[PDB]
Amino acid sequence: FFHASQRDALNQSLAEVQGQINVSFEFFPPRTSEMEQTLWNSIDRLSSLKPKFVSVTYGANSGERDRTHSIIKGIKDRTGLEAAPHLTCIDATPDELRTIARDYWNNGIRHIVALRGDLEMYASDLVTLLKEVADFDISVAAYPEVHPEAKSAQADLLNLKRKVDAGANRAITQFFFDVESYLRFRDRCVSAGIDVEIIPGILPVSNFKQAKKFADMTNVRIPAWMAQMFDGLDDDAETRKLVGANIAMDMVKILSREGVKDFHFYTLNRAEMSYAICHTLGVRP
Amino acid sequence: FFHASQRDALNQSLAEVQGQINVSFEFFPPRTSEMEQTLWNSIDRLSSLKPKFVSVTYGANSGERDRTHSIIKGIKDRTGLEAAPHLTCIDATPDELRTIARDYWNNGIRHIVALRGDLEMYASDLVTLLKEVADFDISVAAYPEVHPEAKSAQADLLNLKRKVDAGANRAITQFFFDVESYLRFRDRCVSAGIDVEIIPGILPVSNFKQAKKFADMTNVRIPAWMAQMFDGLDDDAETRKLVGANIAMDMVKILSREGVKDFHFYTLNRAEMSYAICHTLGVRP
Amino acid sequence: HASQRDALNQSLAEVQGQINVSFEFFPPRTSEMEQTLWNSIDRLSSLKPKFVSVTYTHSIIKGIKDRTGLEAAPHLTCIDATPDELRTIARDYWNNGIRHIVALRGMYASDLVTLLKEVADFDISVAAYPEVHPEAKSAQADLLNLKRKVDAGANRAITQFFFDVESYLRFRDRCVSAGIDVEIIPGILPVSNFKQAKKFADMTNVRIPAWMAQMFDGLDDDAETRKLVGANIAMDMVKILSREGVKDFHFYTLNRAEMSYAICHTLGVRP
Amino acid sequence: QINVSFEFFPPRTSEMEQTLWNSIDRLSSLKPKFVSVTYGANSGERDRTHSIIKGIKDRTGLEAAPHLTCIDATPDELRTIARDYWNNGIRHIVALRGDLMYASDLVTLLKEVADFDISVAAYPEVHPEAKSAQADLLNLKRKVDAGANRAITQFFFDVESYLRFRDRCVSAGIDVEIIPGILPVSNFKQAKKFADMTNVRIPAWMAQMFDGLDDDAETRKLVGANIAMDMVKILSREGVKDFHFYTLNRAEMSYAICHTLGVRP
Ligand SMILES: Cc1cc2nc3c(=O)[nH]c(=O)nc-3n(C[C@H](O)[C@H](O)[C@H](O)COP(=O)(O)OP(=O)(O)OC[C@H]3O[C@@H](n4cnc5c(N)ncnc54)[C@H](O)[C@@H]3O)c2cc1C
Ligand SMILES: Cc1cc2nc3c(=O)[nH]c(=O)nc-3n(C[C@H](O)[C@H](O)[C@H](O)COP(=O)(O)OP(=O)(O)OC[C@H]3O[C@@H](n4cnc5c(N)ncnc54)[C@H](O)[C@@H]3O)c2cc1C
Ligand SMILES: Cc1cc2nc3c(=O)[nH]c(=O)nc-3n(C[C@H](O)[C@H](O)[C@H](O)COP(=O)(O)OP(=O)(O)OC[C@H]3O[C@@H](n4cnc5c(N)ncnc54)[C@H](O)[C@@H]3O)c2cc1C
Ligand SMILES: Cc1cc2nc3c(=O)[nH]c(=O)nc-3n(C[C@H](O)[C@H](O)[C@H](O)COP(=O)(O)OP(=O)(O)OC[C@H]3O[C@@H](n4cnc5c(N)ncnc54)[C@H](O)[C@@H]3O)c2cc1C
Ligand SMILES: NC(=O)C1=CN([C@@H]2O[C@H](COP(=O)(O)OP(=O)(O)OC[C@H]3O[C@@H](n4cnc5c(N)ncnc54)[C@H](O)[C@@H]3O)[C@@H](O)[C@H]2O)C=CC1
Ligand SMILES: NC(=O)C1=CN([C@@H]2O[C@H](COP(=O)(O)OP(=O)(O)OC[C@H]3O[C@@H](n4cnc5c(N)ncnc54)[C@H](O)[C@@H]3O)[C@@H](O)[C@H]2O)C=CC1
Ligand SMILES: NC(=O)C1=CN([C@@H]2O[C@H](COP(=O)(O)OP(=O)(O)OC[C@H]3O[C@@H](n4cnc5c(N)ncnc54)[C@H](O)[C@@H]3O)[C@@H](O)[C@H]2O)C=CC1
Ligand SMILES: NC(=O)C1=CN([C@@H]2O[C@H](COP(=O)(O)OP(=O)(O)OC[C@H]3O[C@@H](n4cnc5c(N)ncnc54)[C@H](O)[C@@H]3O)[C@@H](O)[C@H]2O)C=CC1
Repeated sequence: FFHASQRDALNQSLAEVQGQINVSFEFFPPRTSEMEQTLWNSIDRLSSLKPKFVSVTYGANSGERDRTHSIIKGIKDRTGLEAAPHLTCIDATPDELRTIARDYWNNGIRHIVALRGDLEMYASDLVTLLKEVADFDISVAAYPEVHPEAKSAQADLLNLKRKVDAGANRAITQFFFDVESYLRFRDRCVSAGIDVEIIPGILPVSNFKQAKKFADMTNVRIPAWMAQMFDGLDDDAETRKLVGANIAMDMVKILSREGVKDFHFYTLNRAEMSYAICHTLGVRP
Repeated sequence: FFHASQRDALNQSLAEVQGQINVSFEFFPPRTSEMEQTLWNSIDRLSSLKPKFVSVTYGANSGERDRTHSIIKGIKDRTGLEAAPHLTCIDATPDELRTIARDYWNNGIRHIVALRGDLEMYASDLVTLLKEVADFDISVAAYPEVHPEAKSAQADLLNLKRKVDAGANRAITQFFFDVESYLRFRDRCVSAGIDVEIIPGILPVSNFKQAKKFADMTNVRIPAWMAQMFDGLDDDAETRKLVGANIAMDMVKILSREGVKDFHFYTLNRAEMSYAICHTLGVRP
Repeated sequence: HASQRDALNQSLAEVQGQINVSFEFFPPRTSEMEQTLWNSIDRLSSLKPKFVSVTYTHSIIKGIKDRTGLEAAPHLTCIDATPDELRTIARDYWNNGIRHIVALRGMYASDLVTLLKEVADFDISVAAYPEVHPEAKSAQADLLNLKRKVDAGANRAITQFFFDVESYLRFRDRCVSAGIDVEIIPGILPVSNFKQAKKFADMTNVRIPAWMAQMFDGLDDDAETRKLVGANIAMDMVKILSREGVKDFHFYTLNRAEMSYAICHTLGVRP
Repeated sequence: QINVSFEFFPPRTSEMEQTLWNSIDRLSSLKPKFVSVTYGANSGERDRTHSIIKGIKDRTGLEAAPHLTCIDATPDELRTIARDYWNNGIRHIVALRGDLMYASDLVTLLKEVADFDISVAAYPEVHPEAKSAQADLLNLKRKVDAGANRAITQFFFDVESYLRFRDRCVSAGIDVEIIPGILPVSNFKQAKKFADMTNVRIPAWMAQMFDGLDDDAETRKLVGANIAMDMVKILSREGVKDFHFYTLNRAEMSYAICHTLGVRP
């Protein structure tokens, strides 16, 4: 009865949203010939979905800044899509950052994901610095379950407001598996007067061990039912993929029904899962 | 809020049912060396799930009866699992059927899926004939959306009652995608005084074109959202598999919450999807 | 509540093209009603119903068959007729292309079914009463009679109109567990005139739910609102019935096509 | 227990003028809490809106609220107009911006003139020009904080959309009533045009329901009344006790819908 009809309604609603969802994909700089090939294969397949934009990460304190910039250029040259480099300020001086920013702008890179990076400058300072350089589109990190270093949930929330007030035109969340946490956070952002959309960062899980490691380092809660779902699958990649896709598809269906029309996917350079999740959202070639 | 909490509750409930679900798998006689290999690979993998039983189909009017019996023997000899041959009465005389039945019993085959088969004997007649031969475990076909040849839903329902009264100890449904139809049918079976469990026959869909063909021939309704879900995937087998697994997993989660503790899977000789669906039900090696 | 409504409406939209409908008419008593009736026939015919029937007549049936070609099934009662004449009329119909006959009493219906059977292989349709026929001594008794009529050869059963959906559903559940293997086709009475409808009800022992009485309260002089409210009630009823598996509907048009036509439209039954 | 309001538009032809007054007489018997009259910048102007408001008041004694926008109007002009309306007994105004001062600026301006009862527009499916859903919700809060006494929503056909929106409003601390604007549909072509211009979602089952009825007004009316009655029934079950009807100057449908809600003469 209830559970059945609820499913049908949720499913039909999702079907009718086709054509109204905006998506973006996050990639990281390949470290090997194999990953390089995989990445470009993924870029080609996901580019057909016409994402609002794609972004490329940059490991803070890595000194591999050139890799990020190189990938960004290649993406623009091959797809004509807007590619946003992630830029951290914890490992660079204001002068270096202004130089880096000016170069991006002159190279046609007009969207930057401004982050602080892990341990004189916090992300909000980078946002201001970037806005002084040029009228950049700026995306910043949001934490539904609170950044692990925040003094309080209130402080972390106020910090997001600070970043938006400084010029950030959108917020992208750390991944989460507790859907209610995201929804509650979205309401709190309204209460704090934040007027930008809080874009959910979605992590499709095929490798649970890896996800649990990411999660444990970021204070993200993995529900008991999810841990039980992946238990016993250490050596079953096929079942992990099916189970993970089911989880992600369930997640975006509920989010879509709650009015979310923008999704950012942590692809980890693989396209299969994100491509299928987008398919269910009506985002097709 | 609502949709979110409902998901969490459904998911947690499913997690807690681990160890209480009975499953069975249906296979068909391979027609080529390739399918033969695939089938035994699937048998080996699904056998580790300890199914209550497995069954092997027999195409009515095919004259390939020996193929079914051969596969059944091989399964018993290799796994030690109960293997139930499907037996049709539309293409054999009572004498031939009694002979066939006696041979099965003497060969250790004590469970038969008694069916009529497509066009002097209806399935109910076969049930009676089988019970006279020996004390067989007998499974019969049930149709939540009504068999296409029934004079009415009432007649088809009364026919199921006839089969049970004649000796059938369980009913297995034709596949369905409208979960409410199964639930309503289960309630009607109670109203008709049928005291056996109505086991849902689950069809995990990876090939939509094939499923639609099966469905159109059997009066099974494919919801509009499901047709839209597979639209545009004719040449994308990977996405079809992920989408189909999501549908099947959603289906058994809702069924499980409604008290269903028995599931029969139409594997079409492939194990991957059914194996993963069983994993979500807590049915693991 | 909201989601369930969305699910019900969608499932209804998908049943489009699989529901069978039939329309019941009555012989006109005036030139005006003659005009109205045939206009309805032309209108409702475009919906290609499984069949249409005329209360008891033979002429109207012929005209319908000659004008639309639809299976016109005339009603037949046991009153004012002898078994001899019955067989005569029965054979008179079958010999005129009339294959479907709604056997009614008005010497019971069962005997009428048996008689038509012993004459030819007609498609017999009898009456069913979800709220028990007023004359019947008991619910079970009237129930067994229906079975007797079905056993006698009644192909399908058509219920007296009703407004309490649960009553029809409970009755259908008792019909199956009673061994009746025919579909209990719900007879739908779209209400535009509450006074007239309440009259029929009090004459057939049909219950008018309190909510229905309240819904029509104060509309004696508001035909417009009555029609919208009645169409709504009939709409909701067939929607719920459809979700319960009912794929056959019989409409008591009272020779008017507007409402029945609209209700069919929502069931996917369109030209 | 349930309060209703009706919205009308200034007639532009003699035929529509007759229709409107017939509808006013019919609907006034239901004693609505108030009725409102829309404004068409290039389709009637403020004088026509005002004329109808005055006529309704004189003929029925009902509270009539003009829809007042601030496009191509100066603050001084708006103050002069509001003062005149107040002095003439018009004490409820539906304050709007109008398509391209924001509505919140008008609310403030009006409250400075007098203690007007003020209603503002709300969008369950977000105003088309809003930066985001969050920004549109914060704007509604700004309008309420500026003095708006209630919010009236753009029409919708996805009931859950309205329910989820109402919940977000409450979470945001918006304490006034979020009154659903109901559009009974008898002309689907016209409704779809309205919807396509305002980001309002039309469920698949609904589009399907009106398919093939382009030249069948009778069936459209019966089908649309069913949809509307179904909608208000669910909304009522969910705690809604105020409905605003987009009559499009016709009374039959809204009258019947109110009847089912127990709102009768
Ligand atoms: C969408 C997304 C993409 C990412 N991509 C990358 C990437 O490519 N490379 C990489 O290195 N990292 C990346 N990260 C990780 C990120 O850099 C870390 O989470 C980092 O520790 C914080 O960065 P931030 O931009 O959130 O910092 P901030 O917004 O500055 O927040 C960090 C902490 O400082 C606190 N804070 C802010 N201002 C003050 C103040 N004045 N005093 C005290 N505390 C204060 C905050 O509450 C918080 O606890 C990403 C995160 C997200 C969610
Ligand atoms: C779990 C499952 C497994 C199957 N496996 C196979 C297989 O291996 N091989 C194969 O050939 N087919 C198979 N089928 C398909 C099946 O044989 C067809 O659906 C067939 O047309 C009916 O078989 P049945 O056993 O349901 O027949 P029955 O139960 O006899 O029903 C068939 C029809 O006859 C009607 N009926 C019954 N008694 C009477 C009566 N006395 N008078 C009039 N009508 C009556 C019923 O209402 C129904 O419409 C399977 C179906 C299911 C659901
Ligand atoms: C679809 C429909 C169409 C109709 N069309 C017409 C029409 O065209 N013309 C017309 O004149 N009337 C018509 N009627 C009304 C009908 O004729 C009356 O309801 C009438 O009272 C007889 O009903 P019946 O045909 O069910 O007879 P029956 O089926 O014989 O049942 C009537 C009563 O007799 C009782 N009963 C049956 N057998 C016995 C027995 N052996 N001993 C004692 N009690 C017994 C039953 O329980 C019941 O109370 C229609 C009704 C319906 C529902
Ligand atoms: C009940 C109802 C009745 C209506 N009646 C009429 C009528 O009679 N005549 C007519 O012409 N129109 C009418 N409208 C249509 C309305 O005028 C349009 O929707 C118009 O485009 C916006 O009006 P508003 O009052 O909602 O403006 P606002 O509430 O000002 O909203 C308009 C947009 O501006 C945004 N916004 C608000 N403040 C700011 C800011 N400071 N910076 C940036 N963006 C901001 C909002 O989020 C929104 O996208 C009606 C609408 C409703 C729902
Ligand atoms: N939340 C996010 O989107 C990201 C967070 N980070 C954080 O910064 C640290 C340093 O980055 P790297 O030098 O690349 O470390 P790394 O080399 O371990 O990570 C490689 C890549 O994996 C992906 N990844 C890693 N952690 C992730 C996370 N928590 N969420 C989503 N994607 C993730 C990113 O694409 C990252 O570039 C990471 O260990 C992580 O803590 C880094 C990139 C993205
Ligand atoms: N419902 C069921 O479980 C089955 C139904 N059937 C019906 O009997 C007919 C004849 O059988 P075959 O000679 O094998 O035809 P076939 O050669 O086309 O089918 C081969 C196999 O595919 C699977 N299959 C086909 N239709 C199916 C269905 N509707 N549901 C679940 N599995 C299905 C069965 O394992 C079947 O043995 C089929 O076309 C079908 O209509 C046959 C087997 C199973
Ligand atoms: N339930 C039914 O389908 C029918 C019931 N009857 C009833 O049997 C008696 C004799 O019939 P008439 O001389 O035609 O009476 P009548 O002259 O009052 O009725 C004329 C026609 O209106 C329709 N009608 C009348 N009552 C109805 C009802 N309760 N339900 C559905 N349709 C109805 C029928 O088409 C009937 O032929 C009357 O009491 C009449 O109401 C007659 C025909 C059909
Ligand atoms: N949401 C509302 O209640 C209203 C919205 N508007 C919108 O403002 C803009 C300018 O208006 P006009 O030039 O008069 O357009 P128009 O000339 O197409 O509209 C004429 C009249 O029809 C009614 N109407 C039109 N759109 C409606 C809607 N979406 N919802 C309810 N009633 C509606 C109103 O009474 C309006 O005065 C248009 O986009 C129009 O849709 C105008 C009046 C009311």
